[PDB]
Amino acid sequence: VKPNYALKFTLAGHTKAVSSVKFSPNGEWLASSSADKLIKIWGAYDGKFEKTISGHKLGISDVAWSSDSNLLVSASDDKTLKIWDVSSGKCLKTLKGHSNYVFCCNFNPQSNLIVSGSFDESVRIWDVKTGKCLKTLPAHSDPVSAVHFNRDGSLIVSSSYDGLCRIWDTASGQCLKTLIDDDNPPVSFVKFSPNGKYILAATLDNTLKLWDYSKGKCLKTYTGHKNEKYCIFANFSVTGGKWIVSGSEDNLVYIWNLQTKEIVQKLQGHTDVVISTACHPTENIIASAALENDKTIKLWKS
Ligand SMILES: COc1cccc(C(=O)N(Cc2cccc(-c3cn4c(n3)CCC4)c2)CC2CC2)c1
Repeated sequence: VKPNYALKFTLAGHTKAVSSVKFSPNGEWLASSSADKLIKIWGAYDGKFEKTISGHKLGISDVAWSSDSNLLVSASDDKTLKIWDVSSGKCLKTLKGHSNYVFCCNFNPQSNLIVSGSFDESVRIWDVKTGKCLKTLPAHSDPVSAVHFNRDGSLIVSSSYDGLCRIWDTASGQCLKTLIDDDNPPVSFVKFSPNGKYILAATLDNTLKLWDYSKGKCLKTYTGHKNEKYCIFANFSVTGGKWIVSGSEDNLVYIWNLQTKEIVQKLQGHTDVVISTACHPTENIIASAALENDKTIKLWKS
């Protein structure tokens, strides 16, 4: 069984490389962030431009939705995160604390906390309501590429150019596990599986790996794409077949069968590295976004 994703919409508006795209949990919206310092909101189903959210002083590298689809958090080279009320467009809080560029961010499932990762090689945990830092984890010895909460929010997984994946106790801040394979390439992305059993990790040796967190073992490897230079998002696609989805530095979107690890589709159309992809929560829809030579977001439907 193979999907037949087909291009439906191309979304133009950002004036520099796109950084990160995410679908709202309620499925209505796509948020994008960009090196152009802007957040843009788009209709998830029609690709129709909705509004621009502005305020960061420098480029934004990541953006993420609150559980109720009402808030965004963004991570920027201005060394802040910003919490946004999407309807009003207002910046509710500016999170100051990192000493270098903030590269990655996420809400916990309860959306009372935010986790962030930075070039200052730390991971910080923030209180959403007060906008204050609760914990600072001396997490890595190189820039942090990704941070993600597990299903009940009790765990944080982080990745770094230092070659490590680490799992942290949210409440205590203690390192619970360090994961690394036979080699030490930079780890450029990590996230928990939807059921929370697994960890999907990208390394800059053109490889994605599915880990059993609790066993601390690599279960699956996904190859065939190009990933040696940039931190490319990866996803679990679950609305139809169970796929792994990733951008690639050959300007394609790759889709693998999660179980068999075979490539089942490649999406062609971007003119630069596909840095970010996202999967719609209820429809077979993928959003993809590319770097400076391209500047567009594309919406594919299977
Ligand atoms: C983290 O340390 C590094 C070092 C060198 C390159 C990059 C990088 O991926 N990009 C591309 C890029 C741009 C914007 C956003 C992202 C990005 C953010 N996140 C991810 N990629 C995965 C999780 C969070 C990457 C840098 C761009 C070309 C100048 C990252």
